[PDB]
Amino acid sequence: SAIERISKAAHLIDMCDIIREGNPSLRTVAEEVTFPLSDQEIILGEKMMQFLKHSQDPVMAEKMGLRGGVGLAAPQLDISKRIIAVLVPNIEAYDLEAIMYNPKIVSHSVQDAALGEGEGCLSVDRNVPGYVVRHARVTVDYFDKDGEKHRIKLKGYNSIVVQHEIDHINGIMFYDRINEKDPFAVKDGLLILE
Ligand SMILES: OCN(O)CCCc1ccccc1
Ligand code: NI
Repeated sequence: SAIERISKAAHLIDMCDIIREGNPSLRTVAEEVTFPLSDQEIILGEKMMQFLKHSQDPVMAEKMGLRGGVGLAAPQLDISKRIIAVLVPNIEAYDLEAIMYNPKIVSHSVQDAALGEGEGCLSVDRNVPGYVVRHARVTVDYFDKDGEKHRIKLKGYNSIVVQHEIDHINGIMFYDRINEKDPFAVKDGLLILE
């Protein structure tokens, strides 16, 4: 069991725990978690966040052969649960740090946005150029490990990152939102971030 081994106290998540394109799990819609959460579901959230921090540490990422990341979704660990972790650094130490259970976008702006540099994915071993078109702004509802409900409004990079992870729990990949015809086309109402 993926969640079983990953939740072991001694286990440290690394690239070998992350599945890549081709694995059906990434195109499957993750199942919602029920409350109260099991101890394993809470630990998994914590393990995920620990992974993000490790991936962001120079020495850690190096020793563990980790690809840097600011977000991670359970499906990427072959665990089909609606659980995601986000850790966006400020340029406190973080612009956004959260472990979200059953996250859901309850409202979004008409205006769209996309990173000028485009996007990458820990489960995708290749570069796919293009603007990943997303909602500029979103209001997201989610539950924390204690089952408490949170409603937040995101913009800029945080908005992009959370949408990328929520897409994972819905079986969607970043390149699914890039314009096939013109990967770098700038449509009306599209806000390029940079
Ligand atoms: O699932 C997360 N992951 O593969 C790491 C990439 C996170 C990310 C990077 C740039 C723009 C949006 C999201
Ligand atoms: Ni990804």
